[PDB]
Amino acid sequence: APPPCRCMTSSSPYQEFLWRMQRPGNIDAPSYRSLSKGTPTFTAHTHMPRNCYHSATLCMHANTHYWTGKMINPSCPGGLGVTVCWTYFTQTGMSDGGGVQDQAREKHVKEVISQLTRVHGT
Amino acid sequence: DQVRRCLRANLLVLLTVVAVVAGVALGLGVSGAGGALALGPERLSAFVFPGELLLRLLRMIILPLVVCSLIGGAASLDPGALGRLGAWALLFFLVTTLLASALGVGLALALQPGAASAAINASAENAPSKEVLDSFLDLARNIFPSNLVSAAFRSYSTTYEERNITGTRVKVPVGQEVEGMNILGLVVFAIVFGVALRKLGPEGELLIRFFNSFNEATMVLVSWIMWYAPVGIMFLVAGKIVEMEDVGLLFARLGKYILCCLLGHAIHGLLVLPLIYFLFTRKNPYRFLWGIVTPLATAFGTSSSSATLPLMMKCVEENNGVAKHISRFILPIGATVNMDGAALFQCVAAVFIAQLSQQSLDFVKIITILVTATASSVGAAGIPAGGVLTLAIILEAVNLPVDHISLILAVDWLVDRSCTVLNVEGDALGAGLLQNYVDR
Amino acid sequence: DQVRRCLRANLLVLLTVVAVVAGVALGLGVSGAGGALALGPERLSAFVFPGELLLRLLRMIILPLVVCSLIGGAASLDPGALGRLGAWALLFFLVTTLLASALGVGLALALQPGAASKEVLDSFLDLARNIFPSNLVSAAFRSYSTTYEERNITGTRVKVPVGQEVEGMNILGLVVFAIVFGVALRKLGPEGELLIRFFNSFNEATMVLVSWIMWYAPVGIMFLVAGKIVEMEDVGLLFARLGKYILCCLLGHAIHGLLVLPLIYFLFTRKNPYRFLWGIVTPLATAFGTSSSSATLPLMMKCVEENNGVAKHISRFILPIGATVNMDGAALFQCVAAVFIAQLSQQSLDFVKIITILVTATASSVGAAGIPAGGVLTLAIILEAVNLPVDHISLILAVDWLVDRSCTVLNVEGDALGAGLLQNYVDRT
Amino acid sequence: DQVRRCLRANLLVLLTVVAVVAGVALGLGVSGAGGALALGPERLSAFVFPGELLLRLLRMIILPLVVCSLIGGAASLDPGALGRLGAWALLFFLVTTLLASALGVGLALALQPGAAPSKEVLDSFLDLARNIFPSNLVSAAFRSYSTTYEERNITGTRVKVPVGQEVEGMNILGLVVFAIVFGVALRKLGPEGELLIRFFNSFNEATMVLVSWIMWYAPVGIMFLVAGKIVEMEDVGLLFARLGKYILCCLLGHAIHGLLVLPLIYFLFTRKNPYRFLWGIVTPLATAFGTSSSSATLPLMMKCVEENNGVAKHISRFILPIGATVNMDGAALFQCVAAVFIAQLSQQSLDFVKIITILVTATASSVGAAGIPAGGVLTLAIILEAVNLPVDHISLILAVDWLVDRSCTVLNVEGDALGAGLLQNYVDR
Repeated sequence: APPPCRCMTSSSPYQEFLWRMQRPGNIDAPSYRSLSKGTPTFTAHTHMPRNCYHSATLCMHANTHYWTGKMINPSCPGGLGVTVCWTYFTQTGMSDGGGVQDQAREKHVKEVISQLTRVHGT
Repeated sequence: DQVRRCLRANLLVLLTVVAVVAGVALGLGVSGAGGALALGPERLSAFVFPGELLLRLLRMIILPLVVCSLIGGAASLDPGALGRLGAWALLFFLVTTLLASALGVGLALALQPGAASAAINASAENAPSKEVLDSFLDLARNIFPSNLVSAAFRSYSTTYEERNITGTRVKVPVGQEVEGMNILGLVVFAIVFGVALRKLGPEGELLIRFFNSFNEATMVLVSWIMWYAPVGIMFLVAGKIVEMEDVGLLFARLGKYILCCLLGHAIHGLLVLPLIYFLFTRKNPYRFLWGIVTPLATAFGTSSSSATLPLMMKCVEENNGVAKHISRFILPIGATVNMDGAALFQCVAAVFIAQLSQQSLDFVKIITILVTATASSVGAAGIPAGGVLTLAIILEAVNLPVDHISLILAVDWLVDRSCTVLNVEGDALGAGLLQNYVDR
Repeated sequence: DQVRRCLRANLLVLLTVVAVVAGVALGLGVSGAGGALALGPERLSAFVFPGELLLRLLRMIILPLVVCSLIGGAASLDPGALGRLGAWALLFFLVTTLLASALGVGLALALQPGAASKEVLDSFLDLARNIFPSNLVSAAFRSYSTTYEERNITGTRVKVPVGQEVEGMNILGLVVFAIVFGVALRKLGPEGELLIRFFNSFNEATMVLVSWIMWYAPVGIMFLVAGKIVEMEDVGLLFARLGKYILCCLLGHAIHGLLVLPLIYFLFTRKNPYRFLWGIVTPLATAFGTSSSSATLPLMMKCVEENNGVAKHISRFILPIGATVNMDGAALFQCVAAVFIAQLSQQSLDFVKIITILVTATASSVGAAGIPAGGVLTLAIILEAVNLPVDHISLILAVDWLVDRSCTVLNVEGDALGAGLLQNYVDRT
Repeated sequence: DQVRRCLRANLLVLLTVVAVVAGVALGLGVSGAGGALALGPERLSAFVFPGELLLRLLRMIILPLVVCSLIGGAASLDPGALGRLGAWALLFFLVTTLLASALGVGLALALQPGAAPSKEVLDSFLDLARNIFPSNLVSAAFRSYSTTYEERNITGTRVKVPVGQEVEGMNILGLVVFAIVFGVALRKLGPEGELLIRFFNSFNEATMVLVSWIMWYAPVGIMFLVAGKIVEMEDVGLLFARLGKYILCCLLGHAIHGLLVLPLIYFLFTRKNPYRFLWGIVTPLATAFGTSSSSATLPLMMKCVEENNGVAKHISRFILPIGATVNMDGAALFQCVAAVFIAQLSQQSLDFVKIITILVTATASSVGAAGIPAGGVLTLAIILEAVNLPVDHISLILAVDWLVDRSCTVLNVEGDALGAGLLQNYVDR
């Protein structure tokens, strides 16, 4: 039901180099090996702070749900003004100060509570 | 009258215990005659605000207190003496962590929380995991922070970039600094700066005087906040009880897990650490516990060992009069290193998850889960819900399914508070043993 | 000649005036060949750049100044300052400051000098969260603010509020922390003195730099005014709102002292206030001439001993030392100016914003050491705490030359009336 | 024998040089036996971690060192003498940067190695000016300023307006400027500022002790950095066959500038042996080549210039922190050579005006570039947009970026040290 994701990697290696150099806490230049090469492909981040997107929507890729949105800060992953995709849940034990990933976490835990309470009732 | 003098001397601890009792009673009464549904979300936020305010007041004090206290403590002792005291303290910390972890594993194996397993009750998607080597490298990066100002409010954590989902996923790791105070890096830098100040001389003397005066002013602020603490504790307990829904119905099948966690916490806090204190100091550990009642109750209210560090420091200073330098060097380190309740939580939770999925536990698996629980308890954040990430690392190391983590997060609000109580008790008891050793 | 020395001593005021006039002239000359011309709306931030540089410079030296100044000022108070008399004097001064600010805010909104998203009433908990910051270093550059969502999960239009740290520089929380740290430092004793010396030396170092920025201020003010005239119309409401505002605030604080100090003198002493006023005429006229409370300090002492029944000790306690944070009229100026600026930006400041502004204003009611245009830095601090626009301060600095003498007269009147009340209180005991 | 005593005297130099050589050898050996394909991702990360640890250790102490050293240095001289010294320092920096840029342009033209939101050059200059004067010291301690273009007007009139926002960085330049001004202010005060002077001096001495411990750790980190950088290569043969002329141009220009041009200037103005000074600073040069960052090797440079060579305390602590940010000759030569190489790749002719713009914009970019690894790549976009013919396919420059960046760092720190020695002699005269 969600529309397909259009979240490609960097078109040029320089853009990837630029956004990976200005990420918070960076200490060294990214290696040329780690930069994406060839034809662009789908990519997804495992964590994205709430202060990087104005709004996020669900998208589908390979029968898996992802969040998609537009970045508002060059220090945020993906660059500046680049539509990127990130995973439905953030890393376990990790928080992004609210936002879609957190809201998904509490949604999942409340669904678990509801079904487990129903199990108790039966 | 003698009783009047007794209440006047112990007015704070009685106020704190009455606040806890009144908070539990008020939460139960509001939940029974209503809850989050009878009053709107705005009324709920207004109701729970004073406790959050108390937590914010304690969190405002942590950074200058830890930095100044560790600088003064490291600079007031010889580098060799500081090294010997720190080595013994780390030995004590690891001994307590192993004892708590072993006790937790034994109780979790004896009572079998996941024996019935209800009806599995797991599926949407699977949350991403963090590799073990990446977690240890993250710990090593948080030590020696890159930027001193930036480490005061944010810390390093590695993330991943899932590329080519259909095209042979590679999971390239890319790291970034996320929100959350880097206590450990500041602690390490403070210790190194203190030993450098001692190595310097008279210039170090001027800076030592500066930081000691800053710590004393911070202690005056702590004294003022400690009086407001009971109201915040009451409102935290009441609001957390009211917000949480369907008491008992959750417990009807989680009772085994809750019993395992709380029984391990009670045994470690009433028979293991007091036993070590009695066998090493020949004093009464329960007098020490009585002196530190209200930091334990503040920890119970806040569910954060980092928050309750200033109150524990003051209570250790006035009651059970540990010397200032040894207390101010040991307590900040143990607030981020010694986490006995957390280790017991993670061992019990991992065994419960393993029993949910009907997997054998053998012997080498128990050994590696104990070692990884101990080695990953250090460096864990003192913030509330801080043991979930370390438990996830443990689960990744032990090769168990992760999808049942929601059952662990289901009832973690109370057992996390119990863990905080156990951690702060271990800190205080270690300070007591070290004070008795330096008295001899 | 004496006039040359007089102009040299007031070099800054004349320099600022000539700068405002030249900025207006440059804006008028450029406009007509500007707007859609002079690079168009694009590349506009080139004419106004020196002013933005000045604004950045003023925003830089604010944090250490507020923190260190309030720590030093808070540790300089004393309950032991004559015991009851010092407590009564600070209490009376406190009440006057809180009432003067309330009168100014009320009269400001009452006349509305200006006026040619949605935030609920429960924003007071957000304010209370802001004043007691969770993290001190995060409070140095960012502040808490609640936003709203829509979930459509439990019914429709839930509008659940979730808060996050965005911006604001959170000075108010720092002010509270500075006051508490200062009183704790005084409470400490013979250790606290080293830290007190440290912070006072830091404030002194910060003040020379502030003086340097005040010297750089005219080019930025000129370029600010020039940029502000082109983006709008000069014949437009900006002028009429300045005639409204300068005059409004003037008459405001004037009648303020005229009816407020007299009432407190009477209901407490049952004497004739105009007899007290007639005795201290020539210090008031000296204050009108010099526009500086520091200048008329020797004259108040001479006129107060003989013309009023002050004793030597009570006079030497009220006129000096008491002059710190004494300026009531300055507070009326900054409150009226902040309200005028708020209506200038067409912003709905409903109630919590108003109260926070009033409190910050009473607190910064200090500063200036009493120099002319001494309320401008504290007004800038007020604008910074309330996240109101600061770039429109140049219109306020444009015309302070005339209001400041009125403010000085009000300040010296408050000083003299406070001396009269304290002398009558200690005579009657 | 005296050989062992000599080895004991120069143990640090030997350890760092042997660390660099062993890093090269280990990188080549590991690349021969698998080239990170046999290692795999996890083993590669564990292999390259210790160098990152050394870099983080050196970045940990750069902020307090720069701030305290600059305050003490600015307070250790009179304002007039400091102004004269600064004027000479910036003149030397400008002349050296222009010479390096001209040499790079000439060599790239002679050898001919050639055969997305935008950013206006005026906005880049304004961003540099804004970073010089920070708006928040605590915020400027960990992030910088950069402009952004967005469409806020109607779709009929689509024009790019510049908006401002904060990006991650260090903004070391603004902190340098603020520290210098604060030191001058502290010297303006009398006995009041002496306590602060002693405070900052003590903090600097403690930071120097940490510097000594970290530099004792350094050789292992340098070895692993070099080894990891060598291992990360993919196709050495094809990469060299494509970029050999460009690598030769950059390294030959750097070698000419570091062995002929700067020693000649030093010899004419000092009449001593510049290579003795270079021998004194071997260890910071090798550390700079190991870490590829001028900020990390600044403490070792200050210590070695102060101890091994006869340079006064105030001169080193005032000049070297400034030159570690504003004086970058190697980055200038890099950026000029890369711009000419990219222009020749696109078959775009460069006349006199384009060459002059390349030189001027390269000087401005080198002033604005940061002392972080691969810091000169970012301002290459500014230069390319200034010429506006070379669309930004800087991707061909990379994959050999580490080696040329390392040469740039060595050249920059060498220029800083030579300028410090020249100013020491000029003061001594």
